[PDB]
Formats: sequence, structure tokens, C-alpha cells
Amino acid sequence: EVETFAFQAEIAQLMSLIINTFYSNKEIFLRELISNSSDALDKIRYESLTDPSKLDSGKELHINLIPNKQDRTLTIVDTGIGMTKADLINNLGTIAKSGTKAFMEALQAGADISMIGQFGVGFYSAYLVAEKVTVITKHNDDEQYAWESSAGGSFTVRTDTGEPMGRGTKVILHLKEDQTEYLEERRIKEIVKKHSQFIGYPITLFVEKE
Ligand SMILES: CN(C(=O)c1cccs1)[C@@H]1C[C@@H]2C=C[C@H]1C2
Repeated sequence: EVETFAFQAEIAQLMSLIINTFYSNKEIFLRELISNSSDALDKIRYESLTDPSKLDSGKELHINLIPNKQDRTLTIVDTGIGMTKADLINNLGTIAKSGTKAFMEALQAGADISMIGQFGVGFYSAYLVAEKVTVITKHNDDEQYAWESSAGGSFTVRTDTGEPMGRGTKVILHLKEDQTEYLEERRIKEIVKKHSQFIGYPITLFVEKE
């Protein structure tokens, strides 16, 4: 059972601006997604101080970067707090409406796409490099869900039947054909060192077996 939803109009306009604007500095997408993972890890770390049982679904707090040249995917996995169904369908998009409006005003005033994280809508920079994004997520208070979108104004949410995650979020970037540099180990290392060197959780870059 797959449910299909329209993006709010502002968010659809934002993703079309991200997909259609000429902007060469695409690598900032990785900083934004790692920043999101770090925030999610911060959240479960704080909550577990007053309720240790929140870590029953996994005590390790980390971020894994998993390129896959065969599937042409880059996966960012964290063991943070995860996202509920209502987060996916309504809450986070509602919050993103004001930040989207502010970011688009700033872009008219001379800002540039690299500043997107200062508005809280950095996730959508994934569409700088990805033609489709799948998000698998598990919150302690809800079931495991798959969110997916190829832009175009709509997204889907379904219950996930894949491997159980425990707790956290997995962002699967289905990369555009000309963005496969972000599958290369030395390129990912360079980007993490440049933009994410002080993230307070272990970031493990998986290497490919082939
Ligand atoms: C995956 N995703 C996130 O990881 C975060 C965005 C902002 C803070 S976390 C989002 C959930 C909903 C589905 C995709 C977007 C909107």
C-alpha cells in the first residue's frame, strides 16, 4: 500500500529551483545531509539522558557513508532519533514552509544555494545530485517507513518491508548520470574533510568490494 502526496507548493517550487538552476558547487549536498544526521543524533542522545530505554533500539550513535557504483547510489545512514509517519507526511514539511519562503527571498537578494542550511531546508539540496531520493526511517514510537520522491510535485510514503533498521534514518541518493564523482572514495573523503570535519559523531566511509 503506497500513499501519494503533493508537496506543499512552496517546497515544490524550491525543488524545481534546485533542479533547474545552473549551480556548479553541488558538493554541499553532503554537508547538509550529514548536518541533518548530526541533529538527529543530538536529539536521541539528549532524550536518552532522561529515559535510557530510548537506546534499547541501538546504543551506537554514528553516521555511515555507503557508495554503490553498481546501483549508482550514495547512502547516508545515521542511528539518530528517526522520523515518524506524521513527520514524513506533514510535520517537517510544514516547518520547512517558512524556511523555504525565506531562502527564496534571500536568493533574490543575492544569496546562493550553498546557504540553504541556514534556512533549515538543507535536505532538498539532495536534488542537486540525485534524480530520486528514498528515505527509510524508524522512530522508537512508530513503524519503519519508506519516503520517496523524484520531484515533479509529489512524494510517496509506504510501510517498509526491507531489513529492519532498529532506529534512525537512511537517505538513499539515486544519483544523476553525470554526478557519479560522489561515489568515489577520494572525492567523498575530500568533501567530508572540507565541510564536515568537526561533526561530533563517527563518520565511516564504506569502501566498495569490487
Ligand atoms: C528526509 N527528511 C529529513 O531527513 C529531514 C528534513 C528536515 C529535518 S530532518 C525530510 C523528511 C520529510 C521527507 C523528506 C524530508 C521531508
